[PDB]
Amino acid sequence: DMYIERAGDITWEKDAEVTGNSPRLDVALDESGDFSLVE
Amino acid sequence: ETTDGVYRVMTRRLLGSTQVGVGVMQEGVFHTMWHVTKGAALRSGEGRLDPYWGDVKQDLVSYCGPWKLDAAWDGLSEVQLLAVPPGERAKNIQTLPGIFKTKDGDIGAVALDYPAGTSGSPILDKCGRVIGLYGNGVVIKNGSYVSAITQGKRE
Ligand SMILES: N=C(N)N[C@H](CCCCNC(=O)[C@H](CCCCN)NC(=O)[C@H](CCCCN)NC(=O)Cc1cccc(CN)c1)C(N)=O
Repeated sequence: DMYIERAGDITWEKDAEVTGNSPRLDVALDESGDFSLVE
Repeated sequence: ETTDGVYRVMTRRLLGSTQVGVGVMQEGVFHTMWHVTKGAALRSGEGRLDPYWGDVKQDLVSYCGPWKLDAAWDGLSEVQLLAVPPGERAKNIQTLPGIFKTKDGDIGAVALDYPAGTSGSPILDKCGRVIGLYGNGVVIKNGSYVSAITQGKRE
């Protein structure tokens, strides 16, 4: 049995850490909601 | 009513108290990913939130009303993942999305790796609008994780 708990406001943070790449990937989405890579 | 904001989704059916995901309360509707709740009802204090809409293929579900989140990545600007990891304080991470290219169009994707229980954390634009939810993704050639920016449709 699941319950929810507030964790914060939804707000842009001005001096947030910046990280992560920006890959462009060919993918397929199946009927079960799973993404898979195309190659 | 229950305050707007980002929420942990918890269960006590497993060992101790376990965070299975995250979601967004906006305009009286709770938004999370289908694989977090499987469509089950949720408790909010002494109140009950009943599922209203969901779709396994989109991996989304809304409670108490229809999906409300309609902002979209602009395809150019950096975004922020408001990550809410299990047992850890909510934290904003800024990133330039990549792209999932599919036969039915392109969507943004964020190459950030967090525990499974972070599923449903919101991704925001520079105006603070939720442009989608984190946690439905792929593992790429080098083993790293990339999540779609998964957004619903507002009726
Ligand atoms: N593998 C990683 N380095 N990171 C992921 C980050 C998970 C963030 C939240 N999202 C999830 O837990 C969804 C649930 C299922 C949603 C399905 N609609 N998960 C995923 O999207 C992917 C889907 C892959 C589809 C491929 N067709 N699943 C995983 O990754 C599991 C995984 C895969 C490889 C290795 C590990 C190592 N424990 C873990 C992890 N499992 O820790």
